[PDB]
Amino acid sequence: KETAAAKFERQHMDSSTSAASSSNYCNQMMKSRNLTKDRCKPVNTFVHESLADVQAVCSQKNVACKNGQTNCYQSYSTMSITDCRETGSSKYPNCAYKTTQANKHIIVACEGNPYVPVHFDASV
Amino acid sequence: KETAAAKFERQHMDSSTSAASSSNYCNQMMKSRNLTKDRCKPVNTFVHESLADVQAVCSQKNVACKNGQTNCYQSYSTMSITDCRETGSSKYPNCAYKTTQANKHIIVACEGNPYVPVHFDASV
Repeated sequence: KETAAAKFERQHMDSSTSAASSSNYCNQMMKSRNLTKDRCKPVNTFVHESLADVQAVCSQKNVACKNGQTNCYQSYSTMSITDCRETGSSKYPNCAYKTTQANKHIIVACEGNPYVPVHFDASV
Repeated sequence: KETAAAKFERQHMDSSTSAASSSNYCNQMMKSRNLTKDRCKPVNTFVHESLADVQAVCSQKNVACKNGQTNCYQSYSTMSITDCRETGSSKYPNCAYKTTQANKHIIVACEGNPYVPVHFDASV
């Protein structure tokens, strides 16, 4: 069964780009991650920094997650992220996305042994 | 001297084809890619997606290489590859290959700075 730790890397990690490099990053990036498989996942954030630089956020500032649960942590440093949003107009099997490059702190939910990111909570 | 990745690119990149269109793709390719120069290489797989998308597996699912080395990576997406097997009848200077075509997940060894595919570990 795909694990929660691998799901996060599949949906949010991208260490080979320094940042989204063109307006098409999202449309392809999202599909290759199989995020358009059963339907337009509507919004998705990608991080272009090391898995370690990211797993390390799990030891950074502890913050309450948007769900009220307390396993979240916020990046001390800002990180290159690429934000991906379904456009009005985006429509399952033709899902379409606006790609925004940004540098901001991220919030991830952490769990298990290595302690690593299992859910992407938000960028600030 | 040919780089390990230029070599990877010569031994398995095949981006001009969606896939092998005949049982003779294999005999044709094995020879041109210089792999039958000193002996009949017995086994070898060609991948039919952009170099961009193979290099992209280098940020995909970390997996252990056949040798225990961990700089291997498994493709989130399945890919069309053509499998080439040395046939009985094949006799070095007359190498013959069985051509097998499928859509499967691939495993690459990655190395250096750009991080790129240098080794074909396996298809799943």
